[PDB]
Amino acid sequence: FISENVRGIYAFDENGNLIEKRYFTDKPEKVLDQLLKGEITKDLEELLNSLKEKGYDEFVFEHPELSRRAKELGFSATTEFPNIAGERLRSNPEEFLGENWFEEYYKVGVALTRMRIQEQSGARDKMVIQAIEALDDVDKVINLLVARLREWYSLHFPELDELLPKHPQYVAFVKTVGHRDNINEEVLRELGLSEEKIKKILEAKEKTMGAWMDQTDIEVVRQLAEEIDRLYQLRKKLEDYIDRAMDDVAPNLKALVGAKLAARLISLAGGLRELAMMPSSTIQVLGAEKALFRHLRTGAKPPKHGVIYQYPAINRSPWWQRGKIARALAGKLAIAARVDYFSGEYIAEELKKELEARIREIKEKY
Amino acid sequence: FISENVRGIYAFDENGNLIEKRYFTDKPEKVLDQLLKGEITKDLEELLNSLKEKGYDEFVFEHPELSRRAKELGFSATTEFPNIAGERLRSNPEEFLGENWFEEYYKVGVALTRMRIQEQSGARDKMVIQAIEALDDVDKVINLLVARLREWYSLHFPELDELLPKHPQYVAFVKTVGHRDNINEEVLRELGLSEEKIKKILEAKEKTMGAWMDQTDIEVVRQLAEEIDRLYQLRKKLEDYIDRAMDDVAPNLKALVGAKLAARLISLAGGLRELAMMPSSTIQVLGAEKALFRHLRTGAKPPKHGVIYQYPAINRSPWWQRGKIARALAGKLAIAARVDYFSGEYIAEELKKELEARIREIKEKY
Amino acid sequence: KPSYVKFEVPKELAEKALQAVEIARDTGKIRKGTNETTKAVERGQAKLVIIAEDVDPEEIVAHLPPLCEEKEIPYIYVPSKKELGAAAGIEVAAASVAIIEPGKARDLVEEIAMKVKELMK
Amino acid sequence: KPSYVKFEVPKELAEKALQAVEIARDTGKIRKGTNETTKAVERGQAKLVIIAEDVDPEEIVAHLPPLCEEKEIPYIYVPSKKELGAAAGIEVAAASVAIIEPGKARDLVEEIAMKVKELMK
RNA sequence: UCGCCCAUCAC
RNA sequence: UCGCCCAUCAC
RNA sequence: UCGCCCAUCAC
RNA sequence: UCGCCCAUCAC
Repeated sequence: FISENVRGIYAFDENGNLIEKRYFTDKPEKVLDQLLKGEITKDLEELLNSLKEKGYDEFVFEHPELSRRAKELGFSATTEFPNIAGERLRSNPEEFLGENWFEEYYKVGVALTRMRIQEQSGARDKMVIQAIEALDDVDKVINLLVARLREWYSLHFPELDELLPKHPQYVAFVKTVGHRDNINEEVLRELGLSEEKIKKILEAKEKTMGAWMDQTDIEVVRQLAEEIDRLYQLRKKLEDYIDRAMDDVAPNLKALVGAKLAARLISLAGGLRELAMMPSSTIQVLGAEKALFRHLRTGAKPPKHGVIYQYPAINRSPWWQRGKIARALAGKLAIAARVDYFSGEYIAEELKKELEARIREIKEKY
Repeated sequence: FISENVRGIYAFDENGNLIEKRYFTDKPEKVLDQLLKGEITKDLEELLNSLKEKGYDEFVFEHPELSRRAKELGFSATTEFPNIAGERLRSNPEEFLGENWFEEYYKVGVALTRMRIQEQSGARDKMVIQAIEALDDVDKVINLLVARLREWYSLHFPELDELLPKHPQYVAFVKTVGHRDNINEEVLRELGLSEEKIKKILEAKEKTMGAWMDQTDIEVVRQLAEEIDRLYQLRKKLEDYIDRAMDDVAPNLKALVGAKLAARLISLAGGLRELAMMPSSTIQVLGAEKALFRHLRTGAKPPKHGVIYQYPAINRSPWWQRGKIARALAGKLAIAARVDYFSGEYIAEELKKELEARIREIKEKY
Repeated sequence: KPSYVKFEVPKELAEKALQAVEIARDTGKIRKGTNETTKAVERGQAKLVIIAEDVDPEEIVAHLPPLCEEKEIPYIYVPSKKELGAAAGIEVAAASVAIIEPGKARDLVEEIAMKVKELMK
Repeated sequence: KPSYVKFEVPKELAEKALQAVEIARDTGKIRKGTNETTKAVERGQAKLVIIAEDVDPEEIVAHLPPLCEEKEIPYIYVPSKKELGAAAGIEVAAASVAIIEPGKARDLVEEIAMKVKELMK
């Protein structure tokens, strides 16, 4: 009844004609992975509710678990993979996407293969900063090797230097030409030069004042141009890395302790400003409640720990370790709360490593 | 320039005249909690875009940290709490809000104050099912005690029972009016009855067939009506709990192992489906990298743990327990994935309590 | 009653599958508990799988029925996990049990498979 | 350059804040380290607070400037956490130090407060 | 030029 | 203890 | 009817 | 050791 592909979502009847079609409201790989692995997304949800407004009460999908979620959503849903909606779209894609269809299938297939692995840094913005310094350093060494490439190739074709000002167009010219008699109207028009620019170059090749480099020499200058086109491809891999890396952003307290303790410390300080304004030797005892109250009013036993008690090394360990870990944890938390309020920048894998190290030190001690 | 209020957000000029004000597009009690603790909201993003498009730049706010989020995001923001916007708006709301402004202050202020406490039960869907049975059992006791109240009071004034059949209105009559010779035209309007109902009842004041209750016989019937009034307040206490707690949703893996580790483990399995299908013995070794390779290909010792080594009770921990904890963690992890994937209910603090009992037993044994 | 069941049954077939565990254990090849059941399920090798009706939380076995469609093997349920553990010879409980080789019980496991293929339909 | 050093410090008064720590050490009432600074910066009447210029992450002391603007107290800084620890008289480091009573340092705190209040203005 | 194992120690 | 796919370096 | 001190075990 | 606010109830 319903089926999905690279560009959209389609409903066909039990005789075999189209009822309705949708396209995705987010980037296609990001929505299609959910629909491929078996879970529901808003664009398929709006289509199947359009079929419910149009008076269809029974539904047939392709994936067994998307069908399982569809009945849990309140629908008479079942699974039959050979059904007409998918059978038509996958048999005659040129009827729906036209005679170029495989190019859009390609563009999302490679992107899904780039997405079906997890991405989690401890230093993502610092890695982006080193990629930004690499982008100026790469452009700066491209400029250096291009200055040598201009001067050395000017021994063999000196008229070229003023004639091709655009640096990557000079690099790709020397990469593919090598020796000056491989210059033809065809290869210059494949390299995408204008008929005007091709009215020169060829005029100069018939009259050049340059010297002679042998076949054995001029391939070294061709290899210099090929390694500069390697550097220009690395330049794009740096730009495309940053274009992904700016999606992995997060708060620190969620990683160092997680919501059960993070939202408790925020609520017992009344707010996240107030938690960031607190000392470790009060963050230790936030949510000690009746124990903090009577340590004041009746001068009772000082509270050893508050709501931090259910931490992964307190409610489950010997008394010797329970007191020492409580204040060390509250120290590292007083750093983490100030980071998440005043700057919002991510360092929490190092705050974890230091709390691994101090608890390993508590282990070699006790 | 900006002033910060409950009846929307406001902008005024250097001379103290209004420019524009806008009303909120999420629940105002949540919009005030953000703006009071100093983070900025969508309706104020729109009001400062309106103020920018009018041709002003000097964006003085009342609050320092709201002004921090504004200039940290990129706006031309400063701070003065006594600025001419707040000095006008809070001096005379009548010029801007309308004369009943205190109703709008009241209805959101009491809601914010009822809302300023955080929530973290361990299995809250079960802890709300018991309140749905409490609503069934509360109407069940009301529909029992009011039958006794009807039968006893109808000894003295039977002309009311078929005339006030809705049980709360009969209880309010027997609580507040009580003895039949108290009945007059004014106290029935102070009870909220209509003229069509007050022609009757007063009809019976001169001619009832009921037999006499004395001054402290009617008292115990009033005590019963005064306690049944509190059972209607208990019905409000349950209605106000159900409207707050029955909208909750939380993932289990996100609480048992923490969000970043859960999200990583889901991808070393290929998906959350696989993490909900696979055995604990395989879930134990997911993403061990070249240690799993040499166990298969080279016939080495099996790895004790994969990516579960990053779990906050394995990563820091001494050798005697690291393997024992990794096995029980892989079982309890396989359960949490099965709950998030097949059921969509929350039990994660129970799953933690059981692994915490097993960790205490590991200390008690080794 | 749990979510994961796909067809209704009386004590019919179910008491015969519990009886098959009581003779496959010492004439054939068997495993007990749900992670060993799941190893023999995922790598296909379980010829018949038996699961309990009273697992608590119920979710720990909820994969075994759809995963037995995905690999094409018969599955059945029985009324109590403690009695399934006792049929598997152990002194605790078992949420599931897996038959790798029926031993003497081949005609009996083939009856169970042939009559469960009347219900998986 | 960290976000908390919000005014440019000259070749004067910085050494006078270092000296104010040195002579309060045995004669006033004083706290050292940033969490003890934080509680004596909230509670009772602090007189002056001192920070290092090399605190890293800067976020741990980045709270001290806005916390001084809410409560009408002056702050100042000195070139190193290791020198600020040595000024307090401990052989580790200190990110900050707080004065509760100046002892000998009372005329130094009065000169620093007068000169900084008209610098930042 | 490269690899393994027993006892003891640690997270 | 063994199988296949696969990069890279080499004869 | 209730509290306090000291010695001691498990986590 | 010493105070301040709080609900609900008494001799």
